[PDB]
Amino acid sequence: DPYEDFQENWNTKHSSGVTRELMRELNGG
Amino acid sequence: ELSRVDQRHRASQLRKQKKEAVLAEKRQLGGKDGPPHQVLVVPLHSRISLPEAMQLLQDGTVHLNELGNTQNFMLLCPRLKHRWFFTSARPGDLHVVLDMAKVADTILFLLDPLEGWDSTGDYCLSCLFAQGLPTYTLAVQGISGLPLKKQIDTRKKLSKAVEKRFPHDKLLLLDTQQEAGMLLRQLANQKQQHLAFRDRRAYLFAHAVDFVPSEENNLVGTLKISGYVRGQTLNVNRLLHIVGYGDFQMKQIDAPGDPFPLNPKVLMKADPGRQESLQAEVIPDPDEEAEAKMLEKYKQERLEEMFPDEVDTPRDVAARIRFQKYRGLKSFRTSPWDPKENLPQDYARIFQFQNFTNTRKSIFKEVEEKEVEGAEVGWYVTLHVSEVPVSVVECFRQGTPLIAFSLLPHEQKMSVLNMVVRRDPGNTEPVKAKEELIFHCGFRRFRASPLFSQHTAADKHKLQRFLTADMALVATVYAPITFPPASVLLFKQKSNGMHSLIATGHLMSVDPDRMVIKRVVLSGHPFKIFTKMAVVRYMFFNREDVLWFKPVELRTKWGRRGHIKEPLGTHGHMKCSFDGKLKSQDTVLMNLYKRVFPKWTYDPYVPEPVPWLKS
Amino acid sequence: PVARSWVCRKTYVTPRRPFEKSRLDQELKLIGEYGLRNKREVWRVKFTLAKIRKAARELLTLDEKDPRRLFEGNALLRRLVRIGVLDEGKMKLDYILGLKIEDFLERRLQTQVFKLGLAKSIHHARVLIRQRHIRVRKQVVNIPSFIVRLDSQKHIDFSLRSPYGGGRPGRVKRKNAKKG
Amino acid sequence: QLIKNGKKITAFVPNDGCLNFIEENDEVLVAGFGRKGHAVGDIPGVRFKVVKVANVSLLALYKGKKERPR
RNA sequence: ACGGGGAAUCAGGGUUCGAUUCCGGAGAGGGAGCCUGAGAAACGGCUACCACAUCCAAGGAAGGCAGCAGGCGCGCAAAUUACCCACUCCCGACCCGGGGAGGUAGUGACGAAAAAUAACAAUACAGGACUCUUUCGAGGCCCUGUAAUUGGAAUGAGUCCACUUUAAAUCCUUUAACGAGGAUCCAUUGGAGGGCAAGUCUGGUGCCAGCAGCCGCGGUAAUUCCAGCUCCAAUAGCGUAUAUUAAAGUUGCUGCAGUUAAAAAGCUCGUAGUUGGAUCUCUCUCGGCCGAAGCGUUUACUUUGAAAAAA
Repeated sequence: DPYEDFQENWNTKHSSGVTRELMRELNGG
Repeated sequence: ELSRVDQRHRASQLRKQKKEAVLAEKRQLGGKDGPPHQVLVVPLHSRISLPEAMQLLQDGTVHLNELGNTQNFMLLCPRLKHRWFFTSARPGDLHVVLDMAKVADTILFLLDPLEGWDSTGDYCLSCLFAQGLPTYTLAVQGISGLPLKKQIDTRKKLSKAVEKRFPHDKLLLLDTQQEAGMLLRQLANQKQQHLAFRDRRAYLFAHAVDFVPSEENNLVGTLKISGYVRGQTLNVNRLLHIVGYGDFQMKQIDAPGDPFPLNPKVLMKADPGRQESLQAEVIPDPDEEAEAKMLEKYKQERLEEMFPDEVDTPRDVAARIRFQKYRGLKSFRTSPWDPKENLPQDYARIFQFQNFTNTRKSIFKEVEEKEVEGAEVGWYVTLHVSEVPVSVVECFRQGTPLIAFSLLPHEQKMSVLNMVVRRDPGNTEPVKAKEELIFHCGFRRFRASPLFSQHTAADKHKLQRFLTADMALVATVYAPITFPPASVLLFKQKSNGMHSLIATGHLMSVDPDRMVIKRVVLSGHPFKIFTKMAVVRYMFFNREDVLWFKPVELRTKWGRRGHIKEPLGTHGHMKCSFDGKLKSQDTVLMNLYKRVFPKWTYDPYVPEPVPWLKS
Repeated sequence: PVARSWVCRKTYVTPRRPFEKSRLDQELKLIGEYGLRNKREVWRVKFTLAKIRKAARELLTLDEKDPRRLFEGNALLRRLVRIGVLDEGKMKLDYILGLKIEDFLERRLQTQVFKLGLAKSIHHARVLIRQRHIRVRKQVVNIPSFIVRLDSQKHIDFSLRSPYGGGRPGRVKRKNAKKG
Repeated sequence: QLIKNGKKITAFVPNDGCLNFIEENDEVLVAGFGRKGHAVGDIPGVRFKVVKVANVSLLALYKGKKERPR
């Protein structure tokens, strides 16, 4: 779940990675 | 700089400054006065027979000075008016290469067209690079002996397979003497690599050795060694070291006529007793069982690259008895240590310095900035030595040359030499901290028993019990004093007297003040942990020695500092305060330290190695 | 002084932004569709289109009765009809701006060998051109990016020395005949 | 200590175990660090990095392609 | 800083480079003076001096590679002491001789152009898609492969006779013969946190080693170090360093800013500079009506013409 992992880890060291993964899920192809 | 003319002037001075300093050492070699242009030639690949090529470069005028086996001759072609000198050696032979490629001015390598080199030539190639290479030139022999298309590839299929040894150089081939005529010009106009060792001492090469003994029953007499002087001004009151047969004092020099001049008997110096320094190294006043050792040396070495000094604590004898001699340091670099607290009785047999660098700069200045009354270079001086045994004579009739060179003051006694080594990765065998190894420390040859140590700038140094392949280590041993710099080689007989090259490097400062320290790590285990307290099983066993090692600070394997607080067991348990909270995975361990001194196993005799081959 | 000419010219431009999705995607679709080798074969055909758009975009500022526009503009459309990219009824100077990369890539010799049926895939055309099996009117052509003109489209065939059209078999068939 | 004007320079030996290919008094080709005469972040006041030692490349020694010449 | 023709970049404006093969200048170690000649202040001429430096029998003699090669030195930094006057042209008494001018090879990943490293077919898939079955499932209809599954057909790279090329050779082009199944005849260079395409996979290390242009990473579960696998980008090329151009509307003419972010002179006078309000609708003495000659106060502007080296 990219939604939850972004909503949890947007503050941590892994913020850039979970934002990348969330845009991958939202935009999509 | 200021204004275009005082910038063009400012360039002209510094151009003149550099262009005149490069000329003040060019006349060190091969002038019209002519200390002869020594060219050592070796073939790498054993397919290349050396009498194939030397006949082709023989003819200006050829003078075959006969030797034991190899033809070591001199050449004069006065269409270019220079005096060449040709010596020749064989690949892999450590004896006949290393003794006259050390006084040589030029090395001429002969490569094969097919491959670069065989396996045995790569061996003596490694020792020559670490000994200090003179001016070197590649050469090849069988290029035009290949077809008219297959020779433009053969230089090109070779010259990249040389660069992992020889990064860039052109290759002058050898098929004709009109091919070799372009070699001697290329040989003549090089950039002269200056060997930093030899341009402070006065050395010589043997052209003809003559002998008559004083007495025959004692098998020792006096030599008539003849050859050119090639170093500095050879003083008469200095000592004389033959490179393979120890040090001694000569009694008479005399300059005969030059047997080989470029363009075509008087006694002058004698040795007194008042100036000649005395010869004393010390102060006068006071198969499967070794395989069973081999398989554990692939293992007891490997207890060092995963565990630093994990020893077993003594269960039988008390801890104040087994590790009585050691001590604990609060900080390994910033602790005080008296450098002369416990001198061994061997340190009453070595020589000291008041300040090594400032006594080096005063003995460096006198050979160059001061002119002594010795015989000047370029001459042909034969020499009468006092007392050398007869064994040095007939081996010259076998073919090896004998090299003798003068010594600086305070170069005959004993001290404690420190020398940087790097382990050569051509060998894979482990070496203990107190083995017997063949040392080649700056024109000397001796066996020794060193102490491997670490290369830091602080005063203390921790003993490395074995040899590693990547960290640069320092050997430490009693040896005669050689002033730095000096190139080092280290060998070891594997079997049949074959010398395995294991370590190369250079020389550090010779002094006994280098503190080499043997450690021992006492490992324990904490088994009841609390809030910032700890109960450590197994580190000690008695109750009383916990108060002995109480002031010695503790460390863990996870970086935690700590110290012993109290004991709580009548058995070997203890309470220890700490700074972080200990983890359940930890292993608390303490460090014990003591000084260590090397062994006195010095011997000037080295066995002559065999032709080095593979197995 | 020498009798040499140093007049050369690069035939491609690389993009301003190197890692851009949907530029990467579109050029990979054009590589796979037309059997090309690398990106530089798309950047080359993007470059000759950008030279043709730019020269027409210059000629569109001069008026309809300019000398230079009437001469040089009619000579630009003549080449684009000649190589078969434009048609004949679209020879105003404003159907140049409606050309694309795919119009220029359909005229290579590789895709025309595939279109005429002398191959059976777009990668089978690359080898059949490159192994010297394909000739144009008399001449063996060894280059896949040979832009086939409109009059040379009716003469593309199988190269009379080849095992496919001519008849003397290759290296492999004759050795198997030796082992028969 | 630079050859062509005598000036002195502290240069950074880049990868790991790359000081172990260098001894003293060795000849070293030095580059810039990449910021055109300014320091590169972590290191204070260091504007240069070693490229080649002993006329062989550090990337050739680190990756084990060649041997250190003595 | 030799100058131009030009070169790189560029929406438009611009900016920077131009030692370098064409034109023009200068100079032959540094200044100076001459002879000869149509032409030189000439250096592959001479005479001096200053600076280097060769031989010498010690009395003397001879020098000038910023020509082609080659050497040393310098340096981050640059090729052969090769062949030929056959080409392009030049000199001479000359259809004939000569030319390191120039041409031809060699070295050459400066750089630019083309362009291999595989294609195809039959099977099988617990692969996808198209027609039917409610669905199981029925098919050469179209595609795909972590099939090191099978199978012949195609071919260069090499090896190599011959021709051709050339002064003579080479190279390419053309052809014999051999030449591919892990077609081992193996493609590399950087990367995988974000800028920015692409793994919080596994092992090791534990603010160490080290990475990282920037932000940041590493203190025992490291998406970032050292490696294995996998994936990505360009691809016979790809990293790094420095100069420079765009990005930079962060030098601003186009086209920036100035209360508080960097910034309006303490105030006023003032010469140069810069900028300045309305207003004004072709003819005389001659030649065969058509040309001369004059203008009108002088210009800026704009349009045409002719002159602007080739590359």
